[PDB]
Amino acid sequence: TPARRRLMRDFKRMKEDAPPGVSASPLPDNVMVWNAMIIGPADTPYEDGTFRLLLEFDEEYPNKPPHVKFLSEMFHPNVYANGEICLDILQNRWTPTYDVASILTSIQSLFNDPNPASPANVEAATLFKDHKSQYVKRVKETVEKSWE
Amino acid sequence: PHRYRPGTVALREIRRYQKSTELLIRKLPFQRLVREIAQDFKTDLRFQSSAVMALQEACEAYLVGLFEDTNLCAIHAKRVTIMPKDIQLARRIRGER
Amino acid sequence: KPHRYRPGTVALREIRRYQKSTELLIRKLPFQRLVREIAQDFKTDLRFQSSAVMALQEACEAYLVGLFEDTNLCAIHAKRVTIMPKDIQLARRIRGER
Amino acid sequence: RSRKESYSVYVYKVLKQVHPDTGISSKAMGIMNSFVNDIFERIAGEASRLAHYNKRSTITSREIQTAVRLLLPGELAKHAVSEGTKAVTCYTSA
Amino acid sequence: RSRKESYSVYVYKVLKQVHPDTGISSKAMGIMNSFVNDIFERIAGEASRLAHYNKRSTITSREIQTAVRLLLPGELAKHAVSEGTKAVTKYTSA
Amino acid sequence: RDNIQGITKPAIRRLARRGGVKRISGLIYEETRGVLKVFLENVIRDAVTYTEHAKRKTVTAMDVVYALKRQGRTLYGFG
Amino acid sequence: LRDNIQGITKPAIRRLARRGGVKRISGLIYEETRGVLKVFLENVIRDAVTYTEHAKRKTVTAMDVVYALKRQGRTLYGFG
Amino acid sequence: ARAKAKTRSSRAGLQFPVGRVHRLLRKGNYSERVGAGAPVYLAAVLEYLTAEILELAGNAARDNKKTRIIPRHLQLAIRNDEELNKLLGRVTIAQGGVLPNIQAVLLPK
Amino acid sequence: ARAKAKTRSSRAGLQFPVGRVHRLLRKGNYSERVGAGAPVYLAAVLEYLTAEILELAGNAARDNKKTRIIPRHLQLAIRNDEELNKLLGRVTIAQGGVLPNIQAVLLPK
Amino acid sequence: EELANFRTLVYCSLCSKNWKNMAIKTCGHVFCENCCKERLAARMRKCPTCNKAFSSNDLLTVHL
Amino acid sequence: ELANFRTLVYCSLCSKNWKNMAIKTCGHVFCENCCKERLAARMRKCPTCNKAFSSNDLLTVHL
DNA sequence: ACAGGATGTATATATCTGACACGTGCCTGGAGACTAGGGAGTAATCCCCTTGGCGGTTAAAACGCGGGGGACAGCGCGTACGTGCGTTTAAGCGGTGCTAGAGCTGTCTACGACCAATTGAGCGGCCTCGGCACCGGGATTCTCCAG
DNA sequence: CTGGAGAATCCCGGTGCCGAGGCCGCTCAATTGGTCGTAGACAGCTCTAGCACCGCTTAAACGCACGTACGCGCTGTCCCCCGCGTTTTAACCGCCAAGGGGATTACTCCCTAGTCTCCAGGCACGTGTCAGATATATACATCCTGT
Ligand SMILES: [Zn+2]
Ligand SMILES: [Zn+2]
Ligand SMILES: [Zn+2]
Ligand SMILES: [Zn+2]
Repeated sequence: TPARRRLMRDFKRMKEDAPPGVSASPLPDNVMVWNAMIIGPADTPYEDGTFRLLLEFDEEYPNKPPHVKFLSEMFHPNVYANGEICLDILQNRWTPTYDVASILTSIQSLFNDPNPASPANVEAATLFKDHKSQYVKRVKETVEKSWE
Repeated sequence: PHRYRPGTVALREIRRYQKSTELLIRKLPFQRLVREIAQDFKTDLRFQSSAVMALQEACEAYLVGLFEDTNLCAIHAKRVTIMPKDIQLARRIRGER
Repeated sequence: KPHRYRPGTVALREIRRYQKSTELLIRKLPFQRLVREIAQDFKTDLRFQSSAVMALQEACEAYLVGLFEDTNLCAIHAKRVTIMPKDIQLARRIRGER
Repeated sequence: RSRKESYSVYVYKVLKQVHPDTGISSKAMGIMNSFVNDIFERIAGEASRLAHYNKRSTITSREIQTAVRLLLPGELAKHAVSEGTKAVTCYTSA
Repeated sequence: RSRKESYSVYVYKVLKQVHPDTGISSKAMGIMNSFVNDIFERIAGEASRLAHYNKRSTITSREIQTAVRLLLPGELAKHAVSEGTKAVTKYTSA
Repeated sequence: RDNIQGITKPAIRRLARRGGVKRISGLIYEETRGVLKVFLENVIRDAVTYTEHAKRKTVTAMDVVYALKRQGRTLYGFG
Repeated sequence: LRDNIQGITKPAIRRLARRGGVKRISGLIYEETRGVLKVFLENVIRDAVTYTEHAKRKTVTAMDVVYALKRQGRTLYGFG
Repeated sequence: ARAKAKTRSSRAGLQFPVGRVHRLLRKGNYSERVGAGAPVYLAAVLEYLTAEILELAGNAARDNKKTRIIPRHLQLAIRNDEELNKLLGRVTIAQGGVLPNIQAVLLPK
Repeated sequence: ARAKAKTRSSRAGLQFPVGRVHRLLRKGNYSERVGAGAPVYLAAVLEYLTAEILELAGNAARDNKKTRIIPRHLQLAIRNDEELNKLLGRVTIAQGGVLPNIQAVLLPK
Repeated sequence: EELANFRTLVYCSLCSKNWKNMAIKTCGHVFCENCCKERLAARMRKCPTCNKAFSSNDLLTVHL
Repeated sequence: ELANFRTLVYCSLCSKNWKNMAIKTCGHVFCENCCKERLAARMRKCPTCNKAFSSNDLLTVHL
């Protein structure tokens, strides 16, 4: 099917030209399920962290927005604690042209540049906006737990 | 003198009246018709101007839809002239007769 | 000598025969298979009550008989006795289905 | 001097959110208010029937899920369900 | 062991009051039950709409008479209104 | 009486033109003005029963809107 | 299940047309009858399954079909 | 030892239940309150309509030399009566069939 | 002295009122009880439908070189969109007119 | 590499399976009629590239 | 195929200016230089389908 | 097919105007907090009924063939409908006047909701016999071809 | 157009059977009797708006003559639908079996109705200006007759 065709294309893309600090790969027995982990981008308190994700795909990729879940705990104004991320490109702004590599680039970029206009974690937004020191301490502890 | 062949002025009228939104029936003769249709239900009723206008809008929309259907019937009968058989067929198929 | 009725006599007699009875005209088992096939497109491994399948069928012959009654009127309006696929389209468009 | 309620403010906000440099006539606002009332009544009446069929006494967001799916056709219902679900998720999260 | 209610007893009483030597099948009784339920729902829904339109909170016999006038056509409504008024008058007198 | 003749031949012709009709036979003007009065007797009869139930003497626009909605011909722009 | 629309056979469609008072029948009418029946069934079953899955049960009951038909303005008597 | 219970149906001289109709009106979410004469009026209307259809269906069954009313006779009674046909124009009756009528064009001559 | 009042519409990121919809649900005799998320969901659906119609009507108005939406543009937008045309197929729009379409048989050739 | 660039220029950036033969009257972009029509069917009236609103009548076919 | 791409990219009339202008009446695409030269030379008829075109029918195309 | 004249028809310019977009005061309906009760989510159990399978009968479906009835194209003719022009005719607009009646407020009383106790009517279960569907056989009628 | 032949339909009689009709617990739903708060009937007042009339403008309706385009009838062809007989298929019926899931009951807890207080968003009311309607002179597109 052209859906699995695209999925194989994205397999080749994320296996051969993985963007910096990120990785992704489907299961050899199911190209519809991908487990991912992202190394924290530079200039961040999130830098070099090991944030694992589970990505599950359907035949509606890339016609319908699929779901991506974190295999790591989350604490971010635009990211729910359960690993869900408040991002339109997979929630409200789904585009077929977006691929796994481009999605991961967008994800790693939002690490350096959050968008608190879309608040998913109110506590994380408050700490990031008003209590930068506490937010930095919490993010450092979270990234350490990601290493552990 | 100049003389348009039959079928051209009719096409321009179709184009003209499918582009506007005005009411095609005069106001006063329609009010008089409404007021006598309503006088066999109650005597000396009064009508709001907005009520009469809503009645006229509904009647004109209904008649325009019926004319579209009766035009389709005439075209189905390999004609271009509509005639009461076409109106009767449309009314019967839409379940009004 | 072979005996043959003129074309139209048995058609009229079977019009009378099927306008007097109340039985179901579509075969029940293939209709049920069609219903299940169509239902496969909305939810997998559904189960159907026999009364539900019978209700669907009772609805379908009633709908089709009404549509054919309108189609016959369209065909007669076109000054012919044979119903054609354009008559069904006219009937379904005037009612507001197409 | 009775006060009558309508959806004019909200329709005007949505209009300036969609087409920021477009106005609207007064008679078009009445048609939009009639549309909003008609759709509200359709959805509420269908949800009430669903609740009565299932022997429930509460109209929840699941009943409106089902009513929207029953009433709106095709992709118009697919997007409306998404918009409703996102709003409920945001409301429960905030 | 749930108990389900129907109109079979009353329909059978009316049948023996109208045609004293005529019976009815089980499938025809279900059709009559469906008819009675459908007409009940039509009249009740129309009376509810009338009461809501007139900003009332009570469904009286006047609302049901108006609903019968709106629903039933022609002479069928004229006879039904007479039957309803006679029953209400006899009930109030008894 | 005689107010059904106020629905004139040119008015019926331009209604047909908006409906998309190319030409009209002469026996249609008396057919459409009977169809129109049947429609009007159906709508006004419900509107006046709404007014009587309201115990009013005037037929309001919302009464006409309710009478039309009751026939599956809902109208936007009058309330 | 696949290709079950051909179970709606030519003689069945002919009997349905005969009950509708049709005297003579064109040969191209059968496939369109299949199409119309398929559209009608897809419209009714979609609402029936919606009612079924709103109640969170795996079985489509007769009441679901009755509600789906009543919603389309074609009330059916004799099934509850 | 208050008094012997007299039914509201028997007070109004009806066969259809008045208490059941009142209960169905009260639990149907139609209004906040229900008047006393509303169920009496509605039961009378329902009984009149039932009597009308049963009388016509009994006549139709008697015309077929039958002593039971089957759905065919109900369908014939409804579709032959002009008032009931327009009251129930959007109703399908299971096992009802259609009225036997053939267009005059299709008849031989 | 309790807390600053935040509207349920702003909490849900909507422009349509959630409180007014909840009140209309509670005063409409639709059910005995109304859930918390029902008005939020219904207001979002209403906002989406109004946004769709307003966007299409604005497109239709800009195609006519006008900056104000009149009922003609609403009618054109509704009857040109396949989904909305079936959603509002039995709706008459006052002062909306019809769409220009002439049958190909009537055109001269 | 330049061949891949011309692949991008001629083929629809969305599908990458058909030549660009369908242009947007509003923003000047061109795609294939199939992708434009399915995006319209998705009720998504925004440009894939510039995200500017558009309609069906704002779409015009192009040759070569 | 490289020559074919050169023809597709460059204007058919000029083969030196990239195709960047669309004609609403016929849907062909050419370059602004060639089309304005046609308009100024009264060459208001299409190179390919000979359809009439004017300054109003120019539509800029971007890749 | 082609060109020029005459008639609608789209376009640009200039001017009025009233309807819409905005601003302001205020009030009442939404929000916040709390309390209490029951609606429903969940778990467990029971057994009805849905699904699957197998074999035999045979009724319906499918296929083929011969033919004739109707669909469809073509052609001629005559009515009647479109077009245009001159002559009513009455619609439309404005302005004025009068008053019925819609809309609101304030009282107050009958009336329906609520609750507790009581009993009888209808529902589920359970028999039973006659209306009726079916098979066998004879009488009448409808269609069709030959006369 | 008027008669026989044959097929279908109709009419009558005998037989079984299962479904409609009647009957008995008994349980819950209808009935009866007070109590109370509020919904609606009633009376009065206001002032909006609906009805009636008159005069002038003039747009539209009406009436008539002409001609041509279209509706309609007739004729011929041929092809496609129908009636029929034969073979093939699978629908239908009866029986058996296993289990998924519909249909209850208990329990608890969390969700929502109800109430009181507060205040800000939305409604009513002014107000000015700009989008849009209107008049006029165009260049441009379109129809029609002669070529
Ligand atoms: Zn593409
Ligand atoms: Zn763009
Ligand atoms: Zn060039
Ligand atoms: Zn060209």
